[PDB]
Amino acid sequence: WKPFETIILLTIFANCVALAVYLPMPEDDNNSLNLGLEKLEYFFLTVF
Amino acid sequence: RRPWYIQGAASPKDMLILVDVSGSVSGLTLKLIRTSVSEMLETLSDDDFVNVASFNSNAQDVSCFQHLVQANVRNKKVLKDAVNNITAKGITDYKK
Repeated sequence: WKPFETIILLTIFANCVALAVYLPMPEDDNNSLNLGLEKLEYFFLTVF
Repeated sequence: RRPWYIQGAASPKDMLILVDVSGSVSGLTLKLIRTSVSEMLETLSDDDFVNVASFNSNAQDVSCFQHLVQANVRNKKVLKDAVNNITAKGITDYKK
């Protein structure tokens, strides 16, 4: 019952922003940034 | 593009075309790349040497050749037929 409202609201908001900066590449290419936003998914799938 | 012009306008060459066939080129730009490599091979003579390589997270030769070949009509036919058989898939790696 602490101010965990903000700590989870902002975490979901940053998850959305990290979902929107992903850039979908065809035929299974990739770039450096996409490979980083996956090393950021274990940080958003741990908190949740 | 007339061979007398290309002949008197520069010295011979040792050209190596390096097509990028990573996944992100699929679609329009891939077919433009095929037509472009063919129209570039058409600006070579029998004094120049050529080879078409190709990379997507691993670089290999587009055809059976494996080194620089003499860019005459038969070899260029081989290299055009090999460039037309090209498909796009994988991750890009320019260093390789």
